[PDB]
Amino acid sequence: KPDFCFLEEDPGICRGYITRYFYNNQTKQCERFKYGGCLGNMNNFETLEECKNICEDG
Amino acid sequence: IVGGYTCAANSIPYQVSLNSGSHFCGGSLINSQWVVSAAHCYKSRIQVRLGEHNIDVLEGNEQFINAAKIITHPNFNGNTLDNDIMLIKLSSPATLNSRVATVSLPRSCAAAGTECLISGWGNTKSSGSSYPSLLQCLKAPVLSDSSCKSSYPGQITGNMICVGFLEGGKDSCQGDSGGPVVCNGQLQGIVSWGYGCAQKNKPGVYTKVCNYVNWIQQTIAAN
Ligand SMILES: [Ca+2]
Repeated sequence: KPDFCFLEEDPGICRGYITRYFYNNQTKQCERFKYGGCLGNMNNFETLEECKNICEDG
Repeated sequence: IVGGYTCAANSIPYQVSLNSGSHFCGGSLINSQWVVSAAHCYKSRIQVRLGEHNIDVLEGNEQFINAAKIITHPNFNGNTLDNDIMLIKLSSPATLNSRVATVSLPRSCAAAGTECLISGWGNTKSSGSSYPSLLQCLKAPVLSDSSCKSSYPGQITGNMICVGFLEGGKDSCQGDSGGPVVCNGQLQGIVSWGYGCAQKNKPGVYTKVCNYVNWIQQTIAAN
């Protein structure tokens, strides 16, 4: 897994309510969260499939 | 909207919900076939929900119209958030009157102290999370560029205005983006960003709509 899978989730400073997925390094699984639409981190994927591929093992 | 109150059903005829399967952003109907929103709320496919109140129940007054064209500002900066404005053209003219109405563009910019109304289906909790099914309203005054710039050193462009209360408690929050800030019957702001929600000395920063009237008129009148 790339380093970014271990970055904590970050909604950002924008006020949008956008559904995205992040690898919860604690529960060790991809989960859903709400991105504001701006200035987050790399632990932010548009689909759960993508996330499971890169961070879980797909 | 944090620290606000539930608006009377269909009390904000110009407020629209942006949908791509669920509610992600807000907006305002400026004319029967164009909706103003924020650039960071961009998506390839978007449906505009007009006449809404309770976004979770089909109440019968709503109009579901799809976007025909989506135009973000040429100079939108994804980092500084400068020029956070976007125009959406509806594929069919909205049937206007009473529960669905347009908002007027600014004839002059608003001066600090002017009282406005901010509405949206965003988070109501400054600490935890809580999303209302019903439309929330908030009355807040435009802050001075001085206070805004001191609140956010190095981060305020001339295309942004702080609206809110330095003592916190009231503010817009996640889910409100693209939403309307109307003062004296004119659209003056678009919910953009802010460090957290309702935090002390961290008011909400909005796109200064008066800096784009000419661009808006031209784009509409040529699309
Ligand atoms: Ca409804």
